[PDB]
Amino acid sequence: RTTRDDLINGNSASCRDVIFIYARGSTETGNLGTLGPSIASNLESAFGKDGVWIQGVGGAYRATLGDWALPRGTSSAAIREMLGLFQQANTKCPDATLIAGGYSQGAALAAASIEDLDSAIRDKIAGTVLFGYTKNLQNRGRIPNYPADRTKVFCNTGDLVCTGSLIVAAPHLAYGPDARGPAPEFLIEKVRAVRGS
Repeated sequence: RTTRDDLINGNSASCRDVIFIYARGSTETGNLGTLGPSIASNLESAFGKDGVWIQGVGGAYRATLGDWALPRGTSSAAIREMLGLFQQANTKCPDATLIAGGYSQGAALAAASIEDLDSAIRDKIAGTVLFGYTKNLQNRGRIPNYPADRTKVFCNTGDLVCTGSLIVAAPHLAYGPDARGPAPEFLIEKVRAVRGS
């Protein structure tokens, strides 16, 4: 299932405890792409189907390859889309713990959105996972204004985007195992750290 709009479709009277917002890579389908579904499945196993809402960044985020060369690593329209989703989560479910993630252009999108986000909302994101982080070198493996302890970066050796080049090499397409194990493990651990249980 490459398309998930649980936050947009969800009833505010029955908010999930955890809301995951994820940005796909360049040219990927739906709003979750290749890695999102694996992460989602594992989050559901941990918090139960009604305990977590999975929301992909769709709308104006078209994941156009060329946009990864723009100043922030994605388009302004895409940043506004993801910011809007964080704002919707905050208003619809004030008590939900947030988590986020992004792959390739989506990782730059996640970082830019989190950087611009109002601190009160940003501080609700218990953990963020980034795969093939295009701004890894430039930002020294961090997301501006966001704590290192809540950030996990998956950058493969040989993935040129992690060392400053906008070129797609084989290691950039090899994040499947991470999305199936360590990424959801990290997100689950970070949520439990603040929510207990």
